[PDB]
Amino acid sequence: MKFDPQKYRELAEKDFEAAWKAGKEILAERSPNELYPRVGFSFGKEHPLFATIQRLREAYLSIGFSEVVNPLIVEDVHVKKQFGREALAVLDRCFYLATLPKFKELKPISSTLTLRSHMTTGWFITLSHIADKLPLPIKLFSIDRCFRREQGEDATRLYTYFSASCVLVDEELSVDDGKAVAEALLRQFGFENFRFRKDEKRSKYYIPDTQTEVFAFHPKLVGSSTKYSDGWIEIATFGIYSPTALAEYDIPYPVMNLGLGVERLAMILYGYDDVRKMVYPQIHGEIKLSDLDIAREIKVKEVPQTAVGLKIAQSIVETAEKHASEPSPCSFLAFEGEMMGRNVRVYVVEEEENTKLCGPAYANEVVVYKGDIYGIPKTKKWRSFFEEGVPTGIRYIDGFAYYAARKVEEAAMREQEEVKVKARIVENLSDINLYIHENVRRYILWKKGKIDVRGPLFVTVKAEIE
Amino acid sequence: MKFDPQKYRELAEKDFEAAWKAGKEILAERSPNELYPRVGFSFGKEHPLFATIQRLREAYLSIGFSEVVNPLIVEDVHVKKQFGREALAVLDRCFYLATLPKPNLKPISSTLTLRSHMTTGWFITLSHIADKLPLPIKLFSIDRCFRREQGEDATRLYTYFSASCVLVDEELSVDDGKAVAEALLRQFGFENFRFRKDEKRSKYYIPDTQTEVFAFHPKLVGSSTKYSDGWIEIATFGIYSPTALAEYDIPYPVMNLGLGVERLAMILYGYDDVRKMVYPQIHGEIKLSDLDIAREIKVKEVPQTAVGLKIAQSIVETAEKHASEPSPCSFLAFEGEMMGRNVRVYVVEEEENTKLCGPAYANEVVVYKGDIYGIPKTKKWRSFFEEGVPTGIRYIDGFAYYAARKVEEAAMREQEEVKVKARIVENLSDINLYIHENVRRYILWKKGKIDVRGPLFVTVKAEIE
Amino acid sequence: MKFDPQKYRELAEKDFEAAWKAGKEILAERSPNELYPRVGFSFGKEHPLFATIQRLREAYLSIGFSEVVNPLIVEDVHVKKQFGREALAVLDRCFYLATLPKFKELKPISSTLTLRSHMTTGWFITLSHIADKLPLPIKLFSIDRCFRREQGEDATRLYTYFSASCVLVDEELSVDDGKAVAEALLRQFGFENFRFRKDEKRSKYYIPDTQTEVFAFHPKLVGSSTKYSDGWIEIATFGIYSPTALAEYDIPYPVMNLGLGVERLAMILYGYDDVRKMVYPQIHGEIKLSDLDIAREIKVKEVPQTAVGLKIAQSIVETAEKHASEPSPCSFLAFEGEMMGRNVRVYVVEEEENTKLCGPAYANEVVVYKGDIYGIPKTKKWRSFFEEGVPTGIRYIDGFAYYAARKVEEAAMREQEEVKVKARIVENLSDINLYIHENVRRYILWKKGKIDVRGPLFVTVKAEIE
Amino acid sequence: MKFDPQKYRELAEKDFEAAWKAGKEILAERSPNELYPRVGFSFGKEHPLFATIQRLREAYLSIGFSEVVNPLIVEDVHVKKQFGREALAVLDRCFYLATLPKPNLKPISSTLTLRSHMTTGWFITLSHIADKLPLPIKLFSIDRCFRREQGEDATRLYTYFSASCVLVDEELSVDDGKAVAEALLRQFGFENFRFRKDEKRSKYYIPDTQTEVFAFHPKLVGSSTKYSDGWIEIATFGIYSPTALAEYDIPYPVMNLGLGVERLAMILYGYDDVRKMVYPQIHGEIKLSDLDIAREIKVKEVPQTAVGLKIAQSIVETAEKHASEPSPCSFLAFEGEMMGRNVRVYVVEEEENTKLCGPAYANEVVVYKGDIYGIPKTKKWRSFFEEGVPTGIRYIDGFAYYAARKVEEAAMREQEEVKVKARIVENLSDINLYIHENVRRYILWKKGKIDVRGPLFVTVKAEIE
RNA sequence: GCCAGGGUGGCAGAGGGGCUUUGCGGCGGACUGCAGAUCCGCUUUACCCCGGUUCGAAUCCGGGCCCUGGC
RNA sequence: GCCAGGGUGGCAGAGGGGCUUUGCGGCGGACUGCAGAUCCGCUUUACCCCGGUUCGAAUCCGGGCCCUGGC
Repeated sequence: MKFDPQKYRELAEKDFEAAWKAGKEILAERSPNELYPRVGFSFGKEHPLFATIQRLREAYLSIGFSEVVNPLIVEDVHVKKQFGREALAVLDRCFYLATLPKFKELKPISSTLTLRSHMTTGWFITLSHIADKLPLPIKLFSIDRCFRREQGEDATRLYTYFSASCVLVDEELSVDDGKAVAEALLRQFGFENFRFRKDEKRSKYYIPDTQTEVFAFHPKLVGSSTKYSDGWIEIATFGIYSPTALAEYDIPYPVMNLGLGVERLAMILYGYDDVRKMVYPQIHGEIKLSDLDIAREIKVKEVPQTAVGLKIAQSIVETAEKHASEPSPCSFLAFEGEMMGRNVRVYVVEEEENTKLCGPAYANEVVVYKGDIYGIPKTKKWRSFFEEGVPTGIRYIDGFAYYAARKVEEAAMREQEEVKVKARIVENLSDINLYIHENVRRYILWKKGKIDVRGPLFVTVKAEIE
Repeated sequence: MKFDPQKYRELAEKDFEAAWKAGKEILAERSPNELYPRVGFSFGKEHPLFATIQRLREAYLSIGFSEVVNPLIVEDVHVKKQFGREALAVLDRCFYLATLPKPNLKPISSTLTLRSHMTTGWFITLSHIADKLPLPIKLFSIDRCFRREQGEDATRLYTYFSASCVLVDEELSVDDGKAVAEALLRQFGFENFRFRKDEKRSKYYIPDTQTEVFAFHPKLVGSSTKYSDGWIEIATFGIYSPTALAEYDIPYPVMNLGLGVERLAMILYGYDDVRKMVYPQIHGEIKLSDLDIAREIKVKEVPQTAVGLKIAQSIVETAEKHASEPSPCSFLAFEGEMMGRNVRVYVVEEEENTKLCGPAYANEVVVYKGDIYGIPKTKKWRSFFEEGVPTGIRYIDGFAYYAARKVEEAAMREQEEVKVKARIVENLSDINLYIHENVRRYILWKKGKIDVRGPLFVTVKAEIE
Repeated sequence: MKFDPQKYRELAEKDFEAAWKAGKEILAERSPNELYPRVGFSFGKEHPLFATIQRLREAYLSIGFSEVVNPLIVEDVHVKKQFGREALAVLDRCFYLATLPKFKELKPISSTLTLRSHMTTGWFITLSHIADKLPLPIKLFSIDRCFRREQGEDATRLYTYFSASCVLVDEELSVDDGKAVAEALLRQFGFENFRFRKDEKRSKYYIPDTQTEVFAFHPKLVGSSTKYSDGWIEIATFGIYSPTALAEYDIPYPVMNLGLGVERLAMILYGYDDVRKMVYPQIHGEIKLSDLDIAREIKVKEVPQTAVGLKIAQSIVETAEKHASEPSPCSFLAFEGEMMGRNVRVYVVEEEENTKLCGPAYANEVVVYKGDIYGIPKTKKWRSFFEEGVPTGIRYIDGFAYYAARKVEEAAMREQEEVKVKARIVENLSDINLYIHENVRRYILWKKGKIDVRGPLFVTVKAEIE
Repeated sequence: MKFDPQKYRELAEKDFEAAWKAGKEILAERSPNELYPRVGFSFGKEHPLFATIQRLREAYLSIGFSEVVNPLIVEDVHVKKQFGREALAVLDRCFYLATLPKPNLKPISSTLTLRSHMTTGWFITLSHIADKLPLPIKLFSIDRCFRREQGEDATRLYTYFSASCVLVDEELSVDDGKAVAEALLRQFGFENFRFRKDEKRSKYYIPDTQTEVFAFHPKLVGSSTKYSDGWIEIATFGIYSPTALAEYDIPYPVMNLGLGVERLAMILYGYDDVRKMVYPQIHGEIKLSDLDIAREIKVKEVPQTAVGLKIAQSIVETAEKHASEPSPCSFLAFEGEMMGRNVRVYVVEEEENTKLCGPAYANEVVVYKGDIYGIPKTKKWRSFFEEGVPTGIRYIDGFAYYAARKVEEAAMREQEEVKVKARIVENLSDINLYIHENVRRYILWKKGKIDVRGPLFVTVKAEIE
């Protein structure tokens, strides 16, 4: 609550300790669902692919390459100009844009247009307009989507993917330029060593013998459940465009092209093994809450609506903790004072005999651990659950005590003169006045986790209002 | 050059002042083409589309939304499940993927479509989580979409970027959309918002929730465009219709807001034509600055010898003061030895009535607004000299280097005497300067001009002993 | 509210239009304080200094310099080693660290320790440990705080400040290296042209004649209320460290040092003219809300707590708009239905005669504009206010109507049989059932802005419950 | 090299296959020191402290807090207004600023102090806004603080970075602090939190609000440190006491959370000693990789002529197969002309019983774990060859270049015959290789070794006609 | 840094060795009023900081800052 | 891509031309019970996709995918 600067200055200057100890008055007194972990700020997370793409952007930028957007939709006449005869085997792995003619009848009519199968198809077009018109060397990059049909599968390969590519245009170029660029780039993503082998594919658009495959060594990978056990993985490729191809676009200068698969680099930088689970987690049921998250989701259902009632609840737990061993039958006044224009007396009791006030589980605490919600007691048997899971800070009596106080509160509204609520055996969270949204309940089942809140609460509260 | 600390330590515990002035001996002596601005670092420049995308990724994150990647390639049955009746239409604006049959031709269409808007992918994505994650759910995604519009590029482009988000919760209203729109747009500097109901009342959104958002950005008022009052339509949103949602087993309202990246990036980076902003190479937008072109203007022939330079420096020297003398006359500029052969360097003129040096000997090469000029440093030209970039190379300079190098060629061939002249400058070559074919080919393309002319009329004589 | 996937699928497949038009049921019906602009998400803004420092970090990184932290607290023996005799005039502008000896007695005892007056004092120390031990050239930078007492002022200069400095260590160096580096850096912050003049200060730690001052041309500045009218401003300096100084630390190689004032570059990149107002806005009363922000802060005080009551309020405005011209006296039933276990009749009226039901301002709307809150009517006289300020979307009758409905709601609780609330003349927001937090009210006064909500509302509501 | 498109266009409309194989003529022919890894780009690496600061600036922004700059230099009366009684103490840990009096000496202290914690600056900053801005107010600041601790650097450092925030509102509790702590720490990968009351109950926070926050980070379990169970104290917070607040006319509770950057950055980047993480130069942490040192191993003398190379390539060639032949013997490696003078190049050996080439002629120079080795490619060495970086230069190579260049020196001096030998390699020089003084001085400093040894025993004979 | 007029209450604005403005504005309040009102009550009695002069200084003097007509 | 055993309900698990498992689990419910229970009710009657065989296929055949003992 707010307070008075002057009053506190004038009292603190005379009796500082008083003022200080009094500061407590300005703090908010919280009802159960307003207490950490039940309260929390949140923040947006970012997807591993896009994190990687942005990193890659900064990687190429820092080594002097400039950003560019190449043509994505291209007349397949360009694959023919770039591959020669091999051209027809490349277009078999491509997609053609088809449209709908000018109702329920209509059917897609293919066209000549394609969706680039790789950044190269467009580098040519883009380079043709500026290779002889810009100061040399020209260093450009583009990280963007491409398409390539893959044996009609999502498992053998996704249909779309990102390629982080670049091009170096200079008068004098050797394969040592791709190597120099491959290293200056990967070394920023943590790789420490590199090996370059010649690609047996020897593609028509690359000067023969320049098409190199690049292997990098990454620490994170060493001793990994994968095959990249030794830390080495093929992470990129490159070459020097053929003059035959450059001609078809009238490019007079030699051009080094080095590109890389973004999906794979993300899998490495963020620890994934299944490309599809990495980019499409939701769709592949790869969702997950943390114990912390689930604990925050366990809420108290019935809660006293009066400052008086909160006290009443406090008192029932207060006096239940003390006299939790008084053999039955007994009774104690937990709270007496007035609420809602009338005096009230609330008592903790046990009617049955040959036992004690509170059952042997009244003090059990609800704690989340490795995905399940347990209703357990702080025993040297549940040490791990309490030291590793996250304790909700609610015990059976706590949940009950709030139930009770809400009841006696409702009574003193319905004018009634007496109300006595009692808890017997606990089968589930409901019996402890504790709930969780229907979505969290489904996440838990979907995830094959359990709710295990059971026990002998046997706690009774008698109230008499006037 | 490297030095010795003790030397300087003691060499100055004695007399500081001289030790200090001595330091200059450690500085590199630069030959003409190793001098600013002919030397410089460069760096990557990013593209405005992508910068904007990134700015949006951050803008969505700072307001709670987590990033997701939505299905791009989709069976057209999804568009049918989401639009219902009007679906027949909607599909005429999408593309379908076709493929070449494995002959033992013509591409054979399939039932797969490229998403025309992000919504097609959102329902799919949400069906796996909307019932198992704590509410609210706030997801977003800036990604590519494909749309055929008539079949023109001035109308719109085939591919574009959508920056959109979904907001799953138990109780939503058109107000949640407005709130989000503001939180996101305020971060790009928009100051005021106005919402209006979008007439097209699409069937995928609850009736009357589809809203069009207008925003006032200060950059825009005064705009050489029609956003002159500063307002512009920049986004749209709606709450999905349970008709569509129910098709995916999503049991809660879902707000969907989205905004076109291209329009935003054009506002932010100041572009008027989308295709010029996105594909500036393909649309002739290449652009070197003045400082960049100056950087490219180099001295063609330079003296390799240490004395080769001390020479041209003198040729340029004496001919600077005695440039005015009348013809004929001749001053001795240099004398010493190179390639182990003592020589004498002379600045001269033979003809009569004229003078030693033409009147353009001290004209400096300077770049301004894309053109390379060769002009004298007169008040008539201050603007060019003070807002353009002066190459630092004058007509004599360009020359004195060609001279001092031609004598170095005399000594190499045992020869005994050589005399190279200089009269009328019709260009850069004539002044011993060049620019690489690509920058020349650039200056042409950008319809720019080189104007290096003038009366140099300065001759050099030297004979190697 | 949530809904049923199956029920909606099975009805939409048969009668799509029905389902669709029915979708409206799942939308939340909002009470007045839950309507935009009264609702809004927010986000953290960043300070111009730190934005700039981070930009500068990326600027040096992209041009191949590496990050370093230099010594900030230094034995003044280092100024003596670096400046020679000029050393004592440099330490007069410095701060010495003083401590408190080992109560109320105690007094600070100076020491030999200083707080670097510039990044240079520390570059020497840092460079001594690695100039001969690392591959050449060495490119390092550091953007960090420095101190320099300035004639006992905050106006003539702040005592602390950031310096974004760097060093180039190579065997061969000329002043053309500082120029090349000054440009590759500034060109990233938008400057397009540069001029370098020799600094008359000719400082002892720089090889004579190398200490260059750097002037850059920036567009943003052209035609500016400043002196940088022409777009040129001195933005950095540089030099080549003296061998005399390098020796004192045993540095054998030549070193180029170029640094820059971060505060000034921020002022340019974010449009400020007073350094102190830029870094310490709060302290200099430079705070500010937007009309949008203030509009969001105008809340409705008394609000119906029953779905029934919201309707009642809706009806009073409903029937007040229609019959707002019926000469007095008159009366109309606005709403009749039951609320809280009893039937209720609410009427709009005017008891006085020779006028009409509603006053001539009942429809005035509260709109924020250029900082003041106005209670005005959509007249071709207030076009600008409505087209430029931000309309709250609340008019006198709206605020009142909610008051009323809350009253009749309270009545039907106190069992009462009749209640009649009436609005006469409006002097302020209070009279329209509209408030603003005490802080926003103070911001408005502090900012010298006004609240101008006046007018003849004269609206009456009679209710009769049973 | 540049080429002609028509040439290749037609030159292949005829026979593609050959036009393709022809392209290789456009590739640059690289001399030894222009080959990978002797060539490479480099780039700036950022410092872990500053990266962490930046990561925190983002972390605070994504949770609502706006950035502010707080007063650093402050009159000690503020510490007195905020701590009250215990203020006497608190000031003994701060520094005071002293200055030299303008003689017509010793520094004269003033009453100004460098802030030891961020709180000293927060009250000042908040007094101007806590009553005039809409609540809540959420501010933060990652900046420098000064603190004397005993007078040791192993204990703590004099300066450090504080990442802190304030949260002004009408109703706060210890819960707001925990919530914020989680929102901020979760973004650095901490998964579980435990809060405990800080015993020191400082007077600037309401009694019993001062909390110590412990967080579980997965990197930390297994930790070669004592955070082995993964938990660590990483931040602290409290709600200010109105005793302090009232001194500034702030009428609302204020939550203050703060966390040390240095500890966080050490966790994130894996450092055990703060001063080694912050000042790695001053504490000998310089570190070149293997690939970086390989890059620095260069061929000292290289043949300038085009044929100068075609030569050494052959010297290296024939001596590769016929390396095994017994002594004496002699093979003709090259014959053609350079500097316009036909010559013959021979690989030979005179002595007896031995062989042409020593047995270490094919030893490759490779870098591994900081040391430069000269070893043969045997299974005994795979680990070195497969995890280190092979310079690509073998003993003969290093040599054949020295040879082919010594004959180029024979032709330059009109001479007619020269013969250079090669026996026992005691090092890098002996194999015609060098590393710059700085990398050598580095390898020493990092107590690393160079091991270039072996029986080369290979001699070259050639006579220029 | 050199000559000079000067630093008054939230804004404004005269003034002047002791009491002393005034306007705007504000906030509290009253009203049979159908439009931006009317009226009563309201300040921390305000005159930068350090010295001097005096019984007394915002008013006088010295200095030091703070705006300037400035060189 | 080549040989072969094969793809059963949320998990598990036999089976087999028509009816047909079963265990775990779940959810709904009852209880005088002081600790993780007891009992009644509960499935979309489940057997990948396209053809064939048949009056009838999850059960038979051909093909196509999906795990494999694989070359």
